[PDB]
Amino acid sequence: PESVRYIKKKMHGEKLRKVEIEAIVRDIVDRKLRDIEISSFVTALEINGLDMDEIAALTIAMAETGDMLDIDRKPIMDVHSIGGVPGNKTNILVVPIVAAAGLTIPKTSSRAITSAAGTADVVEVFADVSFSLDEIKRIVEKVGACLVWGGALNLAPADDITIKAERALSIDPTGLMLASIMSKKYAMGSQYVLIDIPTGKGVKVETVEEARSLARDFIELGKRLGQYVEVAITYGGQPIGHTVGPALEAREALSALMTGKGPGSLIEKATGLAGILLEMGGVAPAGTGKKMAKEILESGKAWEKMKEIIEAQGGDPNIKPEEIPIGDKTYTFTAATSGYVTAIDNRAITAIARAAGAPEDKGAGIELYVKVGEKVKEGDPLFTIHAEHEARLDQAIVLARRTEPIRIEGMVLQRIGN
Amino acid sequence: PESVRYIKKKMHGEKLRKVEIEAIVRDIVDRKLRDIEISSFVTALEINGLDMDEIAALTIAMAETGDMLDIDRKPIMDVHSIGGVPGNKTNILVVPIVAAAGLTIPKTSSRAITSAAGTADVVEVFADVSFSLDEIKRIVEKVGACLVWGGALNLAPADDITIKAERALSIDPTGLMLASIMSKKYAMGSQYVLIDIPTGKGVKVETVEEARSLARDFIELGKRLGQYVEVAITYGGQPIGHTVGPALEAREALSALMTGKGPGSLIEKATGLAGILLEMGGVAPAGTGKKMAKEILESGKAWEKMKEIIEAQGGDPNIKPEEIPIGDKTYTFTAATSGYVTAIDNRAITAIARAAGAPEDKGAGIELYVKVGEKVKEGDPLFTIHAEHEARLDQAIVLARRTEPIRIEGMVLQRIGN
Repeated sequence: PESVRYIKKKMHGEKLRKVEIEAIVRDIVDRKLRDIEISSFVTALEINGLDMDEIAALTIAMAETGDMLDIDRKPIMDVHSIGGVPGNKTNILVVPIVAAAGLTIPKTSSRAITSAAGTADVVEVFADVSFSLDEIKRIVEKVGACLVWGGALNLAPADDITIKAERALSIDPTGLMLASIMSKKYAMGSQYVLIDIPTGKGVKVETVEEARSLARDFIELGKRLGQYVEVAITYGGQPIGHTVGPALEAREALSALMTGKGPGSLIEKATGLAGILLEMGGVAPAGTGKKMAKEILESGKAWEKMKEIIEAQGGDPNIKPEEIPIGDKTYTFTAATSGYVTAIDNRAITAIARAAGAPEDKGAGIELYVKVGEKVKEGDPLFTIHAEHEARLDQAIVLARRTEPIRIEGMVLQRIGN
Repeated sequence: PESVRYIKKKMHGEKLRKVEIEAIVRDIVDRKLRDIEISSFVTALEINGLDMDEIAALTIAMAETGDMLDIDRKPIMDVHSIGGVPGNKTNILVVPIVAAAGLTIPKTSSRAITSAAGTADVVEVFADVSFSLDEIKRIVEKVGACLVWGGALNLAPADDITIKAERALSIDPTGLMLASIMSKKYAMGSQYVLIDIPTGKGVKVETVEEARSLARDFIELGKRLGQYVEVAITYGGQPIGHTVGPALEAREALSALMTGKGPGSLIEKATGLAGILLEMGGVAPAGTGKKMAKEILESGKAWEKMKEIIEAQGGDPNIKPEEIPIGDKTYTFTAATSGYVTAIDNRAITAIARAAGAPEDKGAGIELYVKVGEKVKEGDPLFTIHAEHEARLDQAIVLARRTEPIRIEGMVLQRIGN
């Protein structure tokens, strides 16, 4: 394919006309470009880069090449998370919180390549997560919002083919990222978009300053697509909630929603994100956003809204979270020395959890009885590990020991000279 | 004064014979060398410094040309803190805790110009600060422990004079510092000593790595002093205890003593600190130090030992901590926004607390209702300002407002895009 010639142009660092970008994406989509080529193009991007014009062309080119939906209700509203913080079951609260206002939010998520549990997986536990794109329009119009697995439908297909190349080469050039995150939003073609970023260490974007740099890229890019976007910088110090893994995250999520009372990380993050959406939506005036969500969630209206979603999904609406399954095999870690918790390491926790088999096995996961800065005395449980297989529970345990995810410290950090 | 001849040598970087060090000190104590020379000499050290041999020779010399004490009881135990943390009334708990073991423990404290409240200052509130060098031996033998103001005694008088230059020049050279801290302890000729090095930001020693280097320096020099010394790095991240200012700390410190139950920050540190000494003392076998200390305080033996001291001090044991006086007029800060406290600035509080004018007014001070990692709903008290007189309090408040000493944050750290 002559499409290659354009790829070579990038190799030499040249900018790409929309005509050139489309041809490549077009060929990528038609399976006229095999793995060898996508890899080279991908490698070129990391090396040479894309200036903004190219990215916007790419997002559009990538998106336009995939099925798109138009929702009668408007304006469309969407929430996406850069991610990287374990135990992020929040998005689930927000859609319901956002939806009850009656604004329209069709939320699509993907099973996670590197997370213990994909947002999709968490939903799957208590509801169906795959539907035809046509099926999706109905749910949203009828119920006004939805949670569905993004992958089991074709959008921004070029991206899917593309991802394999990055992971194999273990690289995520930014331009490709913005295109993938944004274009898929475009296919849904939502008008107002909010992007959430977890910031800290053990997070995808460790540095806030880097995080700020992303928003500009995200917001500015939205303009190119004429989408109103807002970036939210989020605390990423500890995994949100005390539950990691799909069964656990789900339990944690529904219970908060139903009760309207939850761990601060979940409730606070979700409400805050939700509020921004409402302001963008115009339901709530600037500065009143946190209030409407707490009231909305607090009201229990939100739980009720969620029920419609569960019902559309095929999950029984009534279901009592407390009755959800968890793996029979479990081990719990007593604290080694009395003190306070200096730190919790997210990268490790996910890893400890994935070892247990999440997300392939829904039951497996981790539950934390503690939060950073919580005082401890010897024997307080730091976390509980759930697995559906003995072999995994054991394998996870090895990791738990090496990793030392929960770090406990005392006033005397170290003693010198004996 | 030929002492200058030796001083000039330091300018040329030559090492100093003990006589040279001795002579300079001899002149300084004698008042032979006035301010120009002291500063000049002091200046050379920062620029050139001293190898341990010099630091050792100097330490004694400053020490020898000063009153010294010999104690019948043995071994001699002294606990000293580098400082920089606020509210560190912790030594108070440790001294009494140490005494019950009955191991000997003479204590010298000097009110700190920089610090809001001197340990000497807090002890003074419930007792009398100053005693004759001769009296202390008497006091020490009867109870085996004492709290006194180092300042009345003519110790390392060489030390006092050099300090004006340091503060005046705003430089603290390490070699002189060890000497000032060490020489005085040596004059007591204390057999065993321990070093506390609050580590964090806003502390005198910001970084742990810095602390380790000192310890080698601190413990290593002690050998020259044929002194067994152990240095313990300690957590300086936030104020120790929740009371700042002499009276408040006093109320806090004593109550902790009577109760055996107190704010975690102080009790754990004091107890932990005590252990090194007991273990160091040998009363308790290694690793048993923290435990024995906890029990001793819990037993309530420590408060009583504390009881003996007030009597020796002229303080009254029947004394009821609650009835200690406090500033008549108070102002406190409600939380600006709902959230979880992210950090507390120690440097800021002291200035804020000093603004109330402590330690000139014992009554003035700061009491904190919240500590880091503590979720705060909007309107929760962060701290409370106590002052004897208003002009200061307003002055204090004004200072507080600029500083924003207590910081509260949310999951959405920052919002971009409006």
